Amino acid sequence: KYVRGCYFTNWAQYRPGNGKYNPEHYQANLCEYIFYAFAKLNDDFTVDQFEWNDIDVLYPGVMKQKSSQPDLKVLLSLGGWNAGTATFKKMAATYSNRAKFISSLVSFLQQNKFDGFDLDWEYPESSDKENYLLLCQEILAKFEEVAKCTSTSRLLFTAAVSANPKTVDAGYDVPALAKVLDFVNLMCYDFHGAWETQTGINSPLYSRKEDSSEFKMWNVEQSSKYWSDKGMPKKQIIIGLPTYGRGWTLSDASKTDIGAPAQGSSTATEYLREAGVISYYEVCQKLSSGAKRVWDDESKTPYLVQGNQWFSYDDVESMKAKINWIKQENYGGAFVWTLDYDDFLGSFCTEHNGKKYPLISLMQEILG
Amino acid sequence: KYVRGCYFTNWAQYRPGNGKYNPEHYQANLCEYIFYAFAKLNDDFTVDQFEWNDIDVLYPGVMKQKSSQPDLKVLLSLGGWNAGTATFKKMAATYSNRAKFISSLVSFLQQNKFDGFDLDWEYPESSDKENYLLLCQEILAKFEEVAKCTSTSRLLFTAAVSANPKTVDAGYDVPALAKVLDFVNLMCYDFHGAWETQTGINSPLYSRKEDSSEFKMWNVEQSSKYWSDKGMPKKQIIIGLPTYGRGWTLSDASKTDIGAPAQGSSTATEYLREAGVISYYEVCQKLSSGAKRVWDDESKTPYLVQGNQWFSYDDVESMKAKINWIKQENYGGAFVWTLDYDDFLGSFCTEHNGKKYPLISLMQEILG
Repeated sequence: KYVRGCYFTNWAQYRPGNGKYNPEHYQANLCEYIFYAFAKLNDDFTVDQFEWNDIDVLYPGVMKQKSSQPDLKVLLSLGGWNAGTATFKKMAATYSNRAKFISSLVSFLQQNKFDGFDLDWEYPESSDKENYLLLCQEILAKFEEVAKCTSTSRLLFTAAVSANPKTVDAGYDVPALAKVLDFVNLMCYDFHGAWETQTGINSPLYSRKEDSSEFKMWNVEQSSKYWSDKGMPKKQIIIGLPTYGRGWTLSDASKTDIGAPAQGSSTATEYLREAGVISYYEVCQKLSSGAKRVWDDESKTPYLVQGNQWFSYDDVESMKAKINWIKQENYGGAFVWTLDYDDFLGSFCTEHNGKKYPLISLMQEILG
Repeated sequence: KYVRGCYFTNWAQYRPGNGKYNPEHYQANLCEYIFYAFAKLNDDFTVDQFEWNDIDVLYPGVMKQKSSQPDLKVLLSLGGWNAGTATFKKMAATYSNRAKFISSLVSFLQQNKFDGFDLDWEYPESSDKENYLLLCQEILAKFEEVAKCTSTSRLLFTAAVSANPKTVDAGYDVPALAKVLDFVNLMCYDFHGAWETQTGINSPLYSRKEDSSEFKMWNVEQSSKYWSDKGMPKKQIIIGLPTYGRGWTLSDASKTDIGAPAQGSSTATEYLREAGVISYYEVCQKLSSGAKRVWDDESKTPYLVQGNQWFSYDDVESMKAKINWIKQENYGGAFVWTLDYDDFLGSFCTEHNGKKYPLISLMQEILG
């Protein structure tokens, strides 16, 4: 039995044309859990919607999906990269601060009919290690208290967690968190990207011989193993699968290997409009335009070259390898970041004969 | 500004052919409140599903309708005519018994995602008047405590109540109940039926000059006015609207007036299969077969004659008069018993050009 999770994002509504992603684009039985990114943590530690139409439109639209998938669970995620850590740090620092946050959170979850809560603090530091654990222990205790009122099933509680072993060491009490979190969404991606001066793999399954020694742990296999070594049971370790890629502008268009020199991020793409990233469906458009694809069998990922633009990304072949490896190694399951980067219409790519969600469907197909 | 309620019944799934009623037959915005008839009160005072597929199929099927109507509220009803009063009487007799029931009910409501509770004890007698009020005060108190315990909006709490002024006098502390019930569903129907040896009107809007004095209050106008006179604010009095009729077999096929002698109940009909009752859509079937309709302008209701079969029923004209009257007198709103007696497929009646719910649609159309 495997967890299959999927992140919905409340800013994908702003993509133009056929990139615009609405709750109704979800397909029944793709995911057992949808994680809603993101709510907002106010300065006064209360919780509220982040986008103007979360409560009135998008939350109900996502909850609607339970009509064709009765087992679907929808959790609210809080935090993320852009939110930073300053407010989390102060909120977790005292019992009174944490109690105020937990009270606001529980009311927000109940009023909006969520099934659980996904804590995406990116990331707790050494100074936060104790406070982060207390926060998690007190969230679970509250959720249990709420369930005891009526003998109902309790809200779920998960967390998205760093794949960097040094970060894991500093911020997480792993054996203690295993008793309190239902599972952890391992963020084993963004290992390399436009912040570096040479091309590299966003989410390699295995290390490559040409990896420098400092990066030998910076892959799916070793990052997940580290969490297991630190005391997290494998069934609680959920492997993260990106449906986006990261891109560079090459210094030299004749040097296109992994590790080739770069002069900066890739040019912002048509739908994501953000330098240095690309969606899978945008990759399909570039392939139709004649972009060159290379399969890197060592890491089990492809990369794309179009002129001086170079992207590391994930596709059906890399997802197949990774999801089969999840079964083989008996980790807890998979989750995808995000629903809205796949070919969710089936019309952006030609090679899948119009199949919707050619990437994300693989979870149900292989693990289901 | 006006309550619009509708009763769903969990035995309408057993009617044949186009009489079979499924939750997906509900039409968005017909009702603001759906009342689910009925749960089961066990001998030990605990609450449970009545039909084998309530929890597994029908409850979530009704809840699904919130997807196309986000403001829909679904309440669970307990009691009804066939349940009788024996268990209610024992359950309400002591604080201990009521607390066991209330704890069981609150758990059942929250486990099954109900928005509220509708108490249909038919009917508290003089020996129950104090216990009935205590039961209602304690239900509301628990609902308020549960709301704080689980950080949710409190469950709604209604009751379906007698329209017989003698029964109201004996069983209901009307000013005290107004303080704890959100509103009352006035059962201003079944005033006359096959238990009587002569024909009469199921739910007359007004009294008729030929009514004997014993029945001067047995109509919508006076029974609702009585609840008002007894201390229930008009905005808490919800006027009941039947979508069924009641029938007799005439003693003399040449004597077809209101008050004509009868020798027994009407023959059981094709879909309801219960002697003495008929659905509106079954009346439509008989109108197509040449039955005679008579409009009684005094009561603002029609009756149907077909051979020696005689039915008092309600139709678009009687519903129009009653619902427009509700607005004129500023009562609290209307409710229909039941969704499954209307022409809910639009397949039985011809005078409405295939309109679904020709009767029940009038609530939305007139009360807004």
